[PDB]
Amino acid sequence: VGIRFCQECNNMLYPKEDKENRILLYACRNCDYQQEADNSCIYVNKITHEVDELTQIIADVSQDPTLPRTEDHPCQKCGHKEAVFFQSHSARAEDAMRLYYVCTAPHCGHRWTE
Amino acid sequence: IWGIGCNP
Amino acid sequence: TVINNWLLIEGHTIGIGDSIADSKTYQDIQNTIKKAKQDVIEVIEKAHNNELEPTPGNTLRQTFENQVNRILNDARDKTGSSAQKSLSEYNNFKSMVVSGAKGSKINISQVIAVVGQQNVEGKRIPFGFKHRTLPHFIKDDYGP
Ligand SMILES: [Zn+2]
Ligand SMILES: [Zn+2]
Repeated sequence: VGIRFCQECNNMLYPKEDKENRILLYACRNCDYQQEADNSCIYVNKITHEVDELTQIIADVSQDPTLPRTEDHPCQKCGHKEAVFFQSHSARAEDAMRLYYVCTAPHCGHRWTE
Repeated sequence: IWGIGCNP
Repeated sequence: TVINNWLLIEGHTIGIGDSIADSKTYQDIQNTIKKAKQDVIEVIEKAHNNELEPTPGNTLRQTFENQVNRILNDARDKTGSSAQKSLSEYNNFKSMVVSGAKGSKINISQVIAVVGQQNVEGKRIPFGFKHRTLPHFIKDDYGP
């Protein structure tokens, strides 16, 4: 799935089929280094590109005065009442008016979507 | 200045 | 000629008293606006809870915008109708609109009841600032 680099020249490896043993390899084109492929998957493309934006949401966002917050939804970890909520804030999000929530109070940063 | 169907 | 001299007799004018409506009319306009704002709040809550479902040929954003615009326009029309009911026979805004000399019922309504939705490029006022319309409003506020 991910990209891995050569251990000699730190260039980009490329996948190559081993014709004898039928084992996927990654070989650097600028040298002779070769490493067997462990993942066995190469090119994955998510056309719907459904990605949880909770990975793209920063905890620091809880410090923004310009965002709205409610005391209705408490946090799961610490049970803090303040929770600052906001929409996708992303282009090409398909159609999503879902509210994402970020916990206020220091260092918790827990994010839930309801 | 009125609405979406009117004028601006 | 003859109608202008009769007008010298009868006379015609426009004043503040034409713009003023009954107290009951103003109360009804306020109640209609309150109900519309509450309905827009309800629609926004439905969208936030993901209850809203896209209208065919429209995205969820587009269908939400259309529903909110419909609610706001219906409230605006109802307030305008209340203002126009308030108008007396002697009212001179109504005189000019009825004669067709100048003005329209839209102008009477805006003068007396509600100016209405301000739309740029066929959409409500855009989020010119970062995810908000003006710095005074909180981010992601789709209310009226
Ligand atoms: Zn190499
Ligand atoms: Zn928390």
